[PDB]
Amino acid sequence: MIERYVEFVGEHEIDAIFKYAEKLKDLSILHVNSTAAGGGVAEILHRLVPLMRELGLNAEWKVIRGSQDFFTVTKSFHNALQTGKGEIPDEYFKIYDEWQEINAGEIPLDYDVVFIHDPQPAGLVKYRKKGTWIWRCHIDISNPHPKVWGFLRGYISKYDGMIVSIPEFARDDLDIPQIAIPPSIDPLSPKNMPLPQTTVDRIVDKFGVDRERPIILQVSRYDRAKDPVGVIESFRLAKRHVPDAQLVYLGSPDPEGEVVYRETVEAARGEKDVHLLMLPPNSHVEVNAFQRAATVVMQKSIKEGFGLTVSEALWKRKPVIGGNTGGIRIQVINGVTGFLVDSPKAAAYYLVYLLKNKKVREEMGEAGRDHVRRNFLITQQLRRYLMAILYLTKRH
Repeated sequence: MIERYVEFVGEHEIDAIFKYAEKLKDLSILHVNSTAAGGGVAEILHRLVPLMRELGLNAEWKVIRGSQDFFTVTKSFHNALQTGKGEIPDEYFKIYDEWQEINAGEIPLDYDVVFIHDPQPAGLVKYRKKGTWIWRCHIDISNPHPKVWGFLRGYISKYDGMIVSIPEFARDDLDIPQIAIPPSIDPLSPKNMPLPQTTVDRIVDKFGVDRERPIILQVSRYDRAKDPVGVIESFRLAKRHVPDAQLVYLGSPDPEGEVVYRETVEAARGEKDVHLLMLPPNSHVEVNAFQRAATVVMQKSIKEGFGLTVSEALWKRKPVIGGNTGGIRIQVINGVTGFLVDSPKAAAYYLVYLLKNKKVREEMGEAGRDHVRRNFLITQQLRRYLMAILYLTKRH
């Protein structure tokens, strides 16, 4: 409930939210993405859409369907757009388009406002009627594979507006409005709520991790973009100087991903104190408990549109060692809320610095929680989302 947020952000932001929502009460809003389970987008929508309806907005959230072929194509597009690299068969474009049509027939699109999340449903804009169409981009499109980008830009050019996570993802080759809105954490979700010590203790012990010794935690999938191998390498460098330290890689189960996990177990071979965990999706309380038991959190991404796991860690007063890329850079303020690093070596250096400097850790943790309170709580994202709808629907 919106009132419960006053203790975090204060009445001014809450009154402004209600004021904006008053001007939108008569609009029908559709959100579309490609998954209702796990990932940053699903986790935002699961908290953001219910808050919209409580404000009395008519907001609906539909998820596309696809074959396993379809998700091979979209995962190759994702990696292409973020890395700038890859070999894309022309067949991939055909499969994408087919599933846009299947999905258009099965999804009524007659809304005043349509939000399409990420590249997977971006092709639905070919079946647009009227209203205001907004492309919500959650990925790094600063330096994309030019063919996958050129194809996807075909569709993006047909939208009325576009939301990116940080301003650095705004494109020069697009002349539609491009609005920077950082994602956010819901401080009252199961992922972020306060837990009793009894629950933290109980969940951390269940996975054989020792609470009496320092815990280094990365929460992320076993994807190349999260660099699980580099995190193990960072940890093995640090272990020479912090012998008690434990590593917990808390992941979720693609054939590329099964190889990454494989390489991670291999890079970890010879270390008892490395825990490569594999939790079912929606293990929110378990992620909460691990983030609260952690001494230091890593998010050593090679590419990251934002990385909610960073704001989650900072909110629980944990310093983060972040990959110097994408939206990690607005969450990790170097020397203040954590350290930005370009290599496993520099990650290792800062792991050792933070594990040996308790007062600095605790102080960065307080600065971390304060940075999230002012910038990355759901109420901030909701206010800016309402402001964007109001702005773009008045241009039509």
